[PDB]
Amino acid sequence: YNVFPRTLKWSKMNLTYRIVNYTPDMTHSEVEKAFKKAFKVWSDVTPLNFTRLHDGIADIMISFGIKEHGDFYPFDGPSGLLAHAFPPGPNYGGDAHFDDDETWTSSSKGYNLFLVAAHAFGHSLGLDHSKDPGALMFPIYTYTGKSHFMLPDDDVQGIQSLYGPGDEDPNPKHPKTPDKCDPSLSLDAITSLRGETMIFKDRFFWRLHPQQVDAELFLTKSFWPELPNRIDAAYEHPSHDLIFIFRGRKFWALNGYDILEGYPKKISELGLPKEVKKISAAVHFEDTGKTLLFSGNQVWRYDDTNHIMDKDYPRLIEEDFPGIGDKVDAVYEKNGYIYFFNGPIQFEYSIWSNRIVRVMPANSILWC
Amino acid sequence: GGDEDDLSEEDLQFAERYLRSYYHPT
Ligand SMILES: [Ca+2]
Ligand SMILES: [Ca+2]
Ligand SMILES: [Ca+2]
Ligand SMILES: [Ca+2]
Ligand SMILES: [Cl-]
Ligand SMILES: [Cl-]
Ligand SMILES: [Zn+2]
Ligand SMILES: [Zn+2]
Repeated sequence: YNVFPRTLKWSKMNLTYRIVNYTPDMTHSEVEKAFKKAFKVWSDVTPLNFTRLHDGIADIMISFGIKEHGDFYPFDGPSGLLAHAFPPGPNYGGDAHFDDDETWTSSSKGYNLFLVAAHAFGHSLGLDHSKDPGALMFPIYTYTGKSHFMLPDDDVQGIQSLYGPGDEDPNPKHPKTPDKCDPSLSLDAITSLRGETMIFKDRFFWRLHPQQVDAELFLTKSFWPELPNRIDAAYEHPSHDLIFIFRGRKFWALNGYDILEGYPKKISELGLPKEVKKISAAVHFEDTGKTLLFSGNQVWRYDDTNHIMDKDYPRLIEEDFPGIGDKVDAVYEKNGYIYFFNGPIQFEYSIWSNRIVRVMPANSILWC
Repeated sequence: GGDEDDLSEEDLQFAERYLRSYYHPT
């Protein structure tokens, strides 16, 4: 998190707001419910408290504008700048204006008025932009998800640096964004994508280019709004330029930024039984056209080329790769070496000598 | 004197931003 210079703080807990005008794309009530939801976010974790006025002059003055709309800073038509806010202060201070060239909705369409407000209200309460991609106060918009909204920990920490906490936060457990260097870090799925390493953990993935040491951290819905937050497993078909992604019984094929025709499919179509309710980890071998799919203590070998499970499967992980425990969280392969992630550990399995070369902390893929 | 609001305005206004980037790229 970041606060503003001089630590611009409201000195009163009971504040006021006023919705000057409204977006055509929404109903007055749908709009009032949003902003009210948006302050609730901040109020739930601070001594703060918000009261809507219906006339005159409030602390936070909320209006909708187009292009040049009053203040020296103009809006930019559709997309681009979504809104802006001023830090706590006397007049323009606390205000937030929203772009009216936008399709405001309370859904996954247009731009979510409640999401954009929650963010922009933060500025109004003294929070500057955060560098954490996990934070609400991150400079770039991303539709969080359909699921019920939780305020990220970075934000809770930042706002409480100013005011908080309050008496009863209705759900104390706020999502921390993963730590690349925590030696207890365990991974969800791993894949190559266009030469780079993709490492999934929660609602994020790291992308780590062979030539970099610090990976970048994306939110998964930043790339693929449609995919879930947590991923079970992932693998690539490189030559065919494509990445497969698993969660529960659904699985997606993706070419760069878009889902393929008629995905997701059920894993049953892959030949798996019905009692198998998730793929834990998966790796494709371009050499041979086959894909390993791990589930529980078992492993399937599917023929990615000819679309059929190999015969003699499933087999037990403990037979075909002994000594890596009986589960596989994530796996990828590189140049004859398979990397098997079991909790905070990673095993380097040599196909060549058919055994474990070395053993190392899972996060050492993240240059830790 | 002198008479002027030393904190007349704030440059510290900040905007949220969504890129105009586009789907269907192959
Ligand atoms: Ca806009
Ligand atoms: Ca104001
Ligand atoms: Ca997994
Ligand atoms: Ca994999
Ligand atoms: Cl995986
Ligand atoms: Cl903003
Ligand atoms: Zn404005
Ligand atoms: Zn902002």
